[PDB]
Amino acid sequence: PSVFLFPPKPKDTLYITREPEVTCVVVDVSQEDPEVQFNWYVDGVEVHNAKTKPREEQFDSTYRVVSVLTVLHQDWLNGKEYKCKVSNKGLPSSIEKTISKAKGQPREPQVYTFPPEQEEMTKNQVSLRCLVKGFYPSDIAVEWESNGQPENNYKTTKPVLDSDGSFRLESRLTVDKSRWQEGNVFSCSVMHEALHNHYTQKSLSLS
Repeated sequence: PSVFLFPPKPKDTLYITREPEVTCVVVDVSQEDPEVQFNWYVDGVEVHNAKTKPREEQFDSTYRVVSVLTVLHQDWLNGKEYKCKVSNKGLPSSIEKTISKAKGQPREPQVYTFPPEQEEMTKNQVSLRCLVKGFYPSDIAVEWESNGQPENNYKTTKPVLDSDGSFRLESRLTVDKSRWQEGNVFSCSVMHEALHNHYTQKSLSLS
């Protein structure tokens, strides 16, 4: 009977028109609905604006209950503590979790792009690489774009810790070789709190 607490999507905290939320999940292998209750707290003060969904059966036959707490962009970025406490109805025993933005001087990402490797120029689909390093905290969003429109066909690694305490990750965008050959510009878009206006972009095209 275990509880998970997830931070907001990094993009949501960095763009004020987005709706960042923290997410509390209860996973339970037992059919018996124990009628879980959530208490939420921001820096130890209970709040009441969480939206909790009904118990649902998962594909693996376990049961999960999801509770979402809307958060203020600055509240997350200023290191406020989000506490999820879970109770079965009228039974005082409880499990809690706490998360918060990691502490430490924010550091700006450095962004590198790489064209496809030439022994890949024999394939129908080629890869573009965006390497991002030197950043703190780990909270970051990496996306791609071309001709002012999003590219969805990318995979991004989990953040890895370098030995100076800053993080790094790599994204790879897979596109049809014809698109790369026709001279289209592909932008790696990087969103991090330590970047000016939380955004920078590096661009890649054939010459």
